[PDB]
Amino acid sequence: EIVLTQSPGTLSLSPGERATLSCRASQSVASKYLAWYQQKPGQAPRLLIYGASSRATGIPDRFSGSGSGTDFTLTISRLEPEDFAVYYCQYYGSSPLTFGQGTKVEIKRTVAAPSVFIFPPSDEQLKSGTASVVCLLNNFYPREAKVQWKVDNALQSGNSQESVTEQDSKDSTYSLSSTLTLSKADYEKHKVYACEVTHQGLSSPVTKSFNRGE
Amino acid sequence: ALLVCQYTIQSLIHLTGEDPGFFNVEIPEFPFYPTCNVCTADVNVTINFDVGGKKHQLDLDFGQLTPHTKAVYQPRGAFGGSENATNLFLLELLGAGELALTMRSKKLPINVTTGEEQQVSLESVDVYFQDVFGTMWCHHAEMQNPVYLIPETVPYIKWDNCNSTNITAVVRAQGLDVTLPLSLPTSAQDSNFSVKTEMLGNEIDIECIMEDGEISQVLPGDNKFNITCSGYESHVPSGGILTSTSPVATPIPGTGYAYSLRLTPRPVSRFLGNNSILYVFYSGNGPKASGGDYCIQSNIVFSDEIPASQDMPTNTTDITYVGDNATYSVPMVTSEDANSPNVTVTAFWAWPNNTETDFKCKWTLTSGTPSGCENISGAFASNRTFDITVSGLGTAPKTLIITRTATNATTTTHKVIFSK
Amino acid sequence: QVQLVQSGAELKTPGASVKVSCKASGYTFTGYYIHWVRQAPGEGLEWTGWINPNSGATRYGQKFQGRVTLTSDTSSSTVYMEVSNLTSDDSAVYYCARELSYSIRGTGPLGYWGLGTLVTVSSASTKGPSVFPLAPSTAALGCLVKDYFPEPVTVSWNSGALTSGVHTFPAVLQSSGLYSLSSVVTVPSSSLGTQTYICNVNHKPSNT
Ligand SMILES: *[C@@H]1O[C@H](CO)[C@@H](O)[C@H](O)[C@H]1NC(C)=O
Ligand SMILES: *[C@@H]1O[C@H](CO)[C@@H](O)[C@H](O)[C@H]1NC(C)=O
Ligand SMILES: *[C@@H]1O[C@H](CO)[C@@H](O)[C@H](O)[C@H]1NC(C)=O
Ligand SMILES: *[C@@H]1O[C@H](CO)[C@@H](O)[C@H](O)[C@H]1NC(C)=O
Ligand SMILES: *[C@@H]1O[C@H](CO)[C@@H](O)[C@H](O)[C@H]1NC(C)=O
Ligand SMILES: *[C@@H]1O[C@H](CO)[C@@H](O)[C@H](O)[C@H]1NC(C)=O
Ligand SMILES: *[C@@H]1O[C@H](CO)[C@@H](O)[C@H](O)[C@H]1NC(C)=O
Ligand SMILES: *[C@@H]1O[C@H](CO)[C@@H](O)[C@H](O)[C@H]1NC(C)=O
Repeated sequence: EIVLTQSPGTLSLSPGERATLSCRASQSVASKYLAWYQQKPGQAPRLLIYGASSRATGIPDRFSGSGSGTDFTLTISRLEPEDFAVYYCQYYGSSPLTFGQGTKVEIKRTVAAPSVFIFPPSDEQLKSGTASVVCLLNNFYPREAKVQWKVDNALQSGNSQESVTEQDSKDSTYSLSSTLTLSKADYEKHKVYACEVTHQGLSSPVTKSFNRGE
Repeated sequence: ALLVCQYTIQSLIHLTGEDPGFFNVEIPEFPFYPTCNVCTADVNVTINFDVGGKKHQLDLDFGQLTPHTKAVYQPRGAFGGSENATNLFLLELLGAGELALTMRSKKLPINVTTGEEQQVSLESVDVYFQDVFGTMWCHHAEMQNPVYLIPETVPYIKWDNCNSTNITAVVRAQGLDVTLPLSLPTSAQDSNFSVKTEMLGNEIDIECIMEDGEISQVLPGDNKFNITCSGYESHVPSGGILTSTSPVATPIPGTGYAYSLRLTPRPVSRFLGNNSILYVFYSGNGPKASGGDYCIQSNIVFSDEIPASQDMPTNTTDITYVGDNATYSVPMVTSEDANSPNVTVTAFWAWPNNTETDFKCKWTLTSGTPSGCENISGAFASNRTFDITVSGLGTAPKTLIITRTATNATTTTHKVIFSK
Repeated sequence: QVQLVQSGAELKTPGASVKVSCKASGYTFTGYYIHWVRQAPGEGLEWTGWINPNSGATRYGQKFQGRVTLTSDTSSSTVYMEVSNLTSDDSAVYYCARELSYSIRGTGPLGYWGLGTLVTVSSASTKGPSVFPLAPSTAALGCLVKDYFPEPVTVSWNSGALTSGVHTFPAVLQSSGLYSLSSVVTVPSSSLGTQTYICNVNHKPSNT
């Protein structure tokens, strides 16, 4: 059995520059039995390099391969937002096929302010007996943003969830959806509901609120 | 108890890929003298096994080797093994004085110590070779990484979905040679050709691919490429040639241009049985272009006759002497120098009709007086060269067969014809 | 031409009994090697095993200690996989791949990959999802899908339309042991009175 260790792990570089991802093998692996793969979030992986230097048909020129002995590196030269995927190094030829740990590559983007959209619970959901108020941050690169819920000027701490999409491959932005789940009678007992968003590039916390019954 | 070796030559068997089901070892060292119908050779085989960390030993016996009568020799003795280990071994004669010991590795040959241990790993195979002069040639093929034995993997799942052709593939001296005509929709300058072979039989599963990968650019006519087959390697490796019988530059769609693919997978054992199956998967490619994957299968049969003369390579030289004092000098053998512990030179008249009469001309470094070899003076002079001198000739084109060997050298043989 | 049409979205019991089809087409199904690479949500790809559709030669990973059973029939170009054991940590996405070209006994790089089949081992029951609309007001509207336990859940918008504005968020595991996600599409805020957007989520049911 053979072990492979992938060193970088996370790059988080600028839109366009050389990203040298390394992958070291414990044993003296043959110079042709190493591969490289690219898996975008949600999709399946795709072959990038097969003979350790050979590039598979269809692959871009930016994808260069290098390596011999135990030190193998793949060089992405020209970066762009369509390279957010996670890259793996594989070994094939021995009975136990070995993969790498992966290396998530992140593309930089200018500081973009998020657009906030608050959604009250639908009456169809109120008929079920459990209300949920959603708060939406559409597009923002920094990915660090605090979404504090507020009911009648009172902070809500443990009654809400948050979901963040990974950096998309078009403009390198993120999205957030915070769901505050309140009880039925609890929702009927309160009048206002506010979603406060503190994010870089705004210089001011942005609050989107609404009165119950508008 | 056993025999003592003289001029031992050890090999290093290296397995490529995985084990197909047999264990082939070629031995080109042993001498097979030319122009001799009375030259027999007794061969005993000793094999060392490792069952559970403890060493083992298996003694075989193939008896005399009649060169001009039988090609495939099945052993007629076993002193270290199981129930019937004599059907698990084949001693095949290739051309130019080379044997090939083949053993099926999916059935246990020995079981004397434990019963339910499947950690049997073959580590070294030793082959003895009795010479006509009495020399005890030996060979020691040692495994680089000894592979274990997985027996009886239920192999008879033969299947038939591949376009069948009426032609058959022949295997002569373990060497397969097939010529398959096929058609490809692409041209020659756009084709990235690639081929794979797979032979299925009773328990064997060999897989041959071209180590070169896909063909870079299919040149017009006679595209050669080396192919690597799974199992145990061999010199003069497997090869293939795709000769394009198509003067194509800008192909028109729909036209299937004819190609000629000739394959020669080298390490093909006989344990596939007659009417075995040989699959061939060929496919041209490109930027996901035409030349879709196809398949052609055909029956493979084994030739029982030797497709050559078992006589080893022999440099023929003429000597136009006068009178009766005819002389000839034997040069140095390939892998030797002045520092050689034992060097042997033997000679005998062509087409010998007696065993205990003609094979008396032996010479070592510390000898030179043959027992009963007449009118042949052998002097081991300086320069590490030998000097043969034949007396008592005239108007009779006698021929002499000389053979020289050293410790770490490859045994060579000359044929001198004394005319005029 | 190569196609690896994987089949199934399986929520399986603690005592394993599972099977995935992985239809294959577009080449000689007999000549190429098909591997299976599992990916658990644990930051890693791991190879399970491969099979030769010509001789039935199957090989499996040594970590599994004999738990996989990989078979294949050649009348229909499919390769069935079974991982039936006492499955503890075997909730992963099982990918069906084919090597780039020919190789000697399963040593080709995987060039053609399948859609992937997500199996999830859990002792909890199968919970049906609940969908509720996110009415708009200021140029976006959405659709919420909560309370579903089975992780595999998709959401379509306007029956294929709304490609450059759709935003489907990952699922969040609630303290009740279930998941919930929301999809949202941005709209020009001017064609709202004309265009009617419909949210079609398909896990067990399909609604507006
Ligand atoms: C070949 O030479 C090596 C060293 O030169 C020696 O150790 C070995 O014994 C020789 N082979 C034989 C068969 O004597
Ligand atoms: C091989 O071994 C057998 C033992 O039965 C013996 O009779 C025979 O002479 C041996 N062959 C030789 C020494 O060439
Ligand atoms: C096989 O490979 C060797 C080394 O690459 C080369 O010299 C030889 O020509 C090849 N065989 C053929 C038939 O071309
Ligand atoms: C020949 O075999 C190929 C391999 O699949 C197949 O596509 C083709 O249809 C076959 N030709 C005929 C005439 O059946
Ligand atoms: C079948 O095997 C026999 C050996 O018993 C051989 O003589 C014969 O040639 C084989 N058949 C063919 C078609 O080669
Ligand atoms: C050389 O080999 C012969 C047998 O052919 C043997 O009698 C002799 O003792 C050997 N001498 C040396 C020095 O090895
Ligand atoms: C042996 O027999 C052959 C048979 O043709 C004969 O030509 C030859 O002279 C005989 N004697 C020798 C020493 O070869
Ligand atoms: C020694 O080597 C020379 C090199 O020219 C050769 O002519 C000669 O025949 C050899 N033998 C003797 C005994 O000189």
